[PDB]
Amino acid sequence: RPCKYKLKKSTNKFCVTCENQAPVHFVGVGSCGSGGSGIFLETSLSAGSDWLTFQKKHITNTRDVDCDNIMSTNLFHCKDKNTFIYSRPEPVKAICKGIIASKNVLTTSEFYLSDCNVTS
Repeated sequence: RPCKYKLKKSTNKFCVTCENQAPVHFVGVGSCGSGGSGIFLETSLSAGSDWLTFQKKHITNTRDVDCDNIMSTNLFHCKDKNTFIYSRPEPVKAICKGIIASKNVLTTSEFYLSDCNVTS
């Protein structure tokens, strides 16, 4: 038990940013949230990371998270929240095709969304 968190689950699409035919940034859940401010509280995988690590960061092919055993995983850092996407890599990567412009579109399908938010 690393920290204390509250129970949040949903089932919906997600928004991201494609850069060189692969999504290297998260944007939002069921919508695309505008980035036109000096905010830096996000992971910002655009500079110093890739799509190849974006997957391991907050996506899984099997939700095994209980928000009490993540002391054993890479997420032991006691963050304020995280947003786990239970999907395959295909419906995430293939949202874009030929895009170099650092942009994507919101998905259309409904995936298992697994948030967990801190409770002090």
